[PDB]
Amino acid sequence: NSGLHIIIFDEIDAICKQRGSMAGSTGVHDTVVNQLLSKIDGVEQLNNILVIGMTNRPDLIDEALLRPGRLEVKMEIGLPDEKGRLQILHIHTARMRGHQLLSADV
Amino acid sequence: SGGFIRRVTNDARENEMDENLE
Amino acid sequence: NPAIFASGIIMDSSISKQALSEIETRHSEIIKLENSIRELHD
Amino acid sequence: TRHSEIIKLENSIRELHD
Repeated sequence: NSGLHIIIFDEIDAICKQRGSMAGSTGVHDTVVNQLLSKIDGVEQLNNILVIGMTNRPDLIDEALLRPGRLEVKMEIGLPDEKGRLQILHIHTARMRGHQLLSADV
Repeated sequence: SGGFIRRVTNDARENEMDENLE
Repeated sequence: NPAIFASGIIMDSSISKQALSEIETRHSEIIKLENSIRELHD
Repeated sequence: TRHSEIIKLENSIRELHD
């Protein structure tokens, strides 16, 4: 019986990368990944965390960090279709429409 | 009463001093 | 071409900081206490 | 804890002096 703890990573491809690909950093970009892996799921077990990651280059992230049990739900966010564009354009003009600042011919 | 000197560098020198003060 | 840089990582931390640490100010009061009890004993 | 002990010692010394 414990609360929920959330952690958000932004631009996760800056610190986590395929192990051994980099060379010349003096070894600082090779222990960070090991610590992260050992901490998310190690000999000790946690059950009250939720980690969210965002990235623009999904192909460079470590493979051992994407197996089920560490980062399961992989989603793709893409361009909308006509209905989506209509929904966005309705969402972004409600305030103007409410106060009668939008003309009648739009 | 828990000590008499701050442990800026610990070390044996910091013990006896404290002890002496006590 | 033969042209590449390097980056350093520092293993530097040692005996406590310069006398901005409290060692000297700590040392100060002991002499005053010594004066006091010297007075009492005499 | 420092101030308490140091001021206590000084108070004792002053009492003896008086």
